[PDB]
Amino acid sequence: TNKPIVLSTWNFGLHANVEAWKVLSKGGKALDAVEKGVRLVEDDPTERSVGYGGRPDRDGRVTLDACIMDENYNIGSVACMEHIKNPISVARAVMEKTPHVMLVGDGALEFALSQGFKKENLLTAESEKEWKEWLKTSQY
Amino acid sequence: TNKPIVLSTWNFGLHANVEAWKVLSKGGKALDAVEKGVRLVEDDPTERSVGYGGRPDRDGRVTLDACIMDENYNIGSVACMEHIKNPISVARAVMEKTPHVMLVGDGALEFALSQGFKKENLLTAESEKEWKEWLKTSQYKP
Amino acid sequence: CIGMIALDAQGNLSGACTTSGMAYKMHGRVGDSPIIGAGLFVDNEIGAATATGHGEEVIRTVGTHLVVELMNQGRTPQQACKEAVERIVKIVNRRGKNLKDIQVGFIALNKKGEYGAYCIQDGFNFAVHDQKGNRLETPGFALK
Amino acid sequence: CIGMIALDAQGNLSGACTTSGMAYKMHGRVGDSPIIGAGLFVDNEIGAATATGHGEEVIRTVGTHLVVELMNQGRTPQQACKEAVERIVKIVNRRGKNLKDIQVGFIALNKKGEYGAYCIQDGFNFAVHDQKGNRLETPGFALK
Ligand SMILES: CC(=O)N[C@@H]1[C@@H](O)[C@H](O)[C@@H](CO)O[C@H]1NC(=O)C[C@H](N)C(=O)O
Ligand SMILES: CC(=O)N[C@@H]1[C@@H](O)[C@H](O)[C@@H](CO)O[C@H]1NC(=O)C[C@H](N)C(=O)O
Repeated sequence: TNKPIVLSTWNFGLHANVEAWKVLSKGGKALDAVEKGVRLVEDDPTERSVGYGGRPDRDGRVTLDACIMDENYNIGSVACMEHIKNPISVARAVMEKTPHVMLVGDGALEFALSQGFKKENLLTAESEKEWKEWLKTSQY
Repeated sequence: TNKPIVLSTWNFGLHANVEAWKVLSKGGKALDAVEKGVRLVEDDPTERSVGYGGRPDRDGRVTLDACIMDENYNIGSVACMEHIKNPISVARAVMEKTPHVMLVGDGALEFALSQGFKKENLLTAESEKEWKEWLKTSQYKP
Repeated sequence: CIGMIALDAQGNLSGACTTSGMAYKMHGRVGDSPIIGAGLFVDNEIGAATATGHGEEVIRTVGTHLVVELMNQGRTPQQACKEAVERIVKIVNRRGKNLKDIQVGFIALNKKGEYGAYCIQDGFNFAVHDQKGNRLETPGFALK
Repeated sequence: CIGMIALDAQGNLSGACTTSGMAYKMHGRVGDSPIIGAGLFVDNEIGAATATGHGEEVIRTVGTHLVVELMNQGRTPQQACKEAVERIVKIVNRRGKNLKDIQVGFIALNKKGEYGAYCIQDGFNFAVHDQKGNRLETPGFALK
């Protein structure tokens, strides 16, 4: 048995893996390792397809989707949630703190706020700039 | 092969099957039959677990979920959508009229309005009454 | 929630699932009814299935996708629904929950027009209409 | 989107998936990333898988649930990802679409810590870290 071990998608997964390994190499839970690992990307504004710095929907709104699943079929999910930088952690709270497994839209934000997460502006100057250039080319 | 044939969940599925059969018995598409079939329940304000007349969330908002899938992997879905009586048909429009397969929340309503669906009050007097009684026993503060 | 699956005269399958969800749910709560693979799944080369009951549990086990893959592996609609229910049962147990608190049902149909159903607890019926007529049937259940 | 799956020292699996979704998507659009069985699926007795690429296609085929059920049937992580991708290829064709417009990939891990990955098109890579260290690997792909 080759353990511990972690796999993640794309080039930036190499960096996310380093964070997950800080947990895995010390005997920590896979659940903690994958949350910490992906939060790194959510936090980084230069990672434009995850959390902070994510390119918005056509209307200029940054809406995030995330889900988490542990070793015993417990699951949590948030979709189309705005203003919260770490949706993977809100998904973990949906899993651990509610009798539900999926919250979306306004209710997902409301639940996040109730859990102490802070409302932040996820739209970076760079993402806003690109969004506006897309509006010109697409003529939307 | 036993066909055409239609199955639906719960006792009110019997009455819903009759609608679907109006399509199936004349050789119509399964897709049309299942949409027509469930719309009957969505339209019925006395069936409180589907569409109009649905019991609201704990804050008194009626939000609907629905999805549809045809014979060739085409899919459409809407979740947590308000004010539209027939979410199954908005799901069908998502499938046929957009490059996406799932819209939720405000975005789902905007799309429905753009497709000509009419905004309506899905909360009935009966459901509102029951909701308020639940607030009393549960003691939840909306 | 009402889930409906059908096989038409052309021999084609389709399905629909629509609900107002769990009464008094948290704002923004979404169950299995709009999730492909959970509340509803259709594969024209195999069959179709739709689920009802506590949506959280159907999502957790990706229920209808499971039912259809079981039919793909050789089970009759009936056997597939039963094996699928039995998986939710084992998982409910692994999660230290009490089966009495959960209700999940599946109804399925294959390309031959054969159909079946199964549920965790008694009380669930489904309606079936074919050329012989429309009828209310009661499937077997696990919690006896 | 980033998807991550791991097997810890206790031999337990878990996974996480998070994204800002398709750039300039319609307001309210949801991809595969928050859908259990689509963007992510974990079963501690079998293995885990996560998907990336065009979300709509992963939802359509309930991709990761498929990958894990294949591992359950006996496939290695690698074979499970390959067959799953090959199912999206057949469906893409049945729907009259062009594979070149579609990118889907899966990475998977089983209880033994064996892993695998496969995708529709060249160009995707994934990072794997075990006791031999951290590295970027390239999976096979179907469109050649
Ligand atoms: C758990 C639940 O709400 N079950 C409802 C059941 O009591 C009722 O008899 C039937 C038909 O009216 O609807 C059920 N609702 C669901 O199926 C819930 C849905 N699957 C979901 O959102 O999870
Ligand atoms: C199809 C797509 O958007 N691919 C994105 C890819 O270009 C990018 O390199 C990676 C990581 O930055 O993210 C991909 N995004 C997705 O996988 C989309 C997600 N699965 C969804 O919501 O559909």
